[PDB]
Amino acid sequence: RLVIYEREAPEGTVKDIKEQEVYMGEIPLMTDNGTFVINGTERVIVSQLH
Amino acid sequence: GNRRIRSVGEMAENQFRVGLVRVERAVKERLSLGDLDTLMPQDMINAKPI
Amino acid sequence: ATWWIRQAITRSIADQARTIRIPVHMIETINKLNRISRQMLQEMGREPTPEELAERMLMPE
Repeated sequence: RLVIYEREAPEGTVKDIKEQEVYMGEIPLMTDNGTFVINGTERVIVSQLH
Repeated sequence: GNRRIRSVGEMAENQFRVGLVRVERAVKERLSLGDLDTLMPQDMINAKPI
Repeated sequence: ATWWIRQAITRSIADQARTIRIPVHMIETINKLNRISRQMLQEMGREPTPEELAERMLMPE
């Protein structure tokens, strides 16, 4: 949602454009068994200890 | 008790976070100049960086 | 001077910012694709095939 407030006025919007679902990247998905496919290659992301 | 266990879901969230921050730089960048009803939440957000 | 200074900067980036030096008409041709592929990318949801922005470009495509 994009809002534009009136110039020098108590916050009221001149117009607001609700841009339906802007696309930002494909996030990889985890398979039924906990692996990922990244380039036709099954990969596992090891949990980390910090 | 002073070592802690992340995993895929947490670490991915941190990476997508860092993805947004670099689209935040670009969002404010464009909002510096923008006209009214012309542009929309699309002309701003770049998916390849995310 | 603002035009004379901003001329020399951008007219220089055209020449000596590239390892393989390209003409300015290529650099503006290129930006056309990047600005188009910012639209085409999200505007579609996948992204443009080499023959999709071929149409949206006047170029021999």
